[PDB]
Amino acid sequence: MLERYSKVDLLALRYSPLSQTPPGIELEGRLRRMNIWRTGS
Amino acid sequence: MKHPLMNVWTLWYLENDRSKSWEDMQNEITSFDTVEDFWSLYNHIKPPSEIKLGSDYSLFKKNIRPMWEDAANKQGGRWVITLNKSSKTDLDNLWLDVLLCLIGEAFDHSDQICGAVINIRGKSNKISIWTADGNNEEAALEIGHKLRDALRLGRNNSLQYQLHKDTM
Repeated sequence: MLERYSKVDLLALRYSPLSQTPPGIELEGRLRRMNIWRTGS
Repeated sequence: MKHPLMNVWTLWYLENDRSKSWEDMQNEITSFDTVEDFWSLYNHIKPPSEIKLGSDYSLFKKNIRPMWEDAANKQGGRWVITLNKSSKTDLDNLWLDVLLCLIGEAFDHSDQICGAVINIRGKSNKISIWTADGNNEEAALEIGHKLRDALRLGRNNSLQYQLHKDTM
């Protein structure tokens, strides 16, 4: 039960402001370098 | 305030390149240990339907690598979901569901799960859940049947467990 989240639970937190924070620039750099960075983000 | 995950998870991206070796095609992207940090990453990466052919996404915990050579996988095996008659978003949704099952720790034998891999190929796409012990039938079977539930797989979609190791 502890540290267990259902699909509904996890989805709810998707709209959390902390879930809205964009990746750091280093990570973003790595994502663009791999070309896996989502377009128009 | 962030909600902690049971495990640290690491995203890996494989880009198929004839020049480099199987292991060297794999690229470690980032690690996270909270629900919020997961969504941050997931919202800002291309879905599986949009990545190059021959490429993989993989998510693994305990700093385990998506490689045969890793000790955590050597005695392990995997449930393999071959996707036939699946849409691009069916793929994206099924992959996302697998991710949520893993980071959510939805399995009773969550200790046995090492990670999940999605392979993007033209002939056939595959999503696999890697297990730590191939000989632990009860753990595999529980993970298998719950996976079939959480993913709500159709009859056309096949689910088969297999050992990583090549053995007679």
